[PDB]
Amino acid sequence: RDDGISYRLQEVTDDAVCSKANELLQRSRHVPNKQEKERM
Amino acid sequence: ALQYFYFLRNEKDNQGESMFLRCVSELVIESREFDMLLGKLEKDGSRKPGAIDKFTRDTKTIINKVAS
Repeated sequence: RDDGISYRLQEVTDDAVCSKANELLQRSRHVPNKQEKERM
Repeated sequence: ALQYFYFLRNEKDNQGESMFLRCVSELVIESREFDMLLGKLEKDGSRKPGAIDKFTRDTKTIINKVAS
């Protein structure tokens, strides 16, 4: 909000990327302008 | 020169050395700069990702062989 950190967390990111892909694919359903749907 | 040599990623030397490796090595050394290419370290131990990081996700082995 404001490296070693994410490393430690994985010890004791991919989920955010999957969330982003879910968001983009979902948003593609509502896109009226087609080229934007292809972009998404 | 980086982005170019990156195309050689599949090119192996006569010793089985990925030409990419050497070429990039001579690259770093000759160029005499790593900070911009491979990054900088922040005081709290966060490694500020540098140029090479944009091309590969496996920065570990790369920097390692460079250090060798």
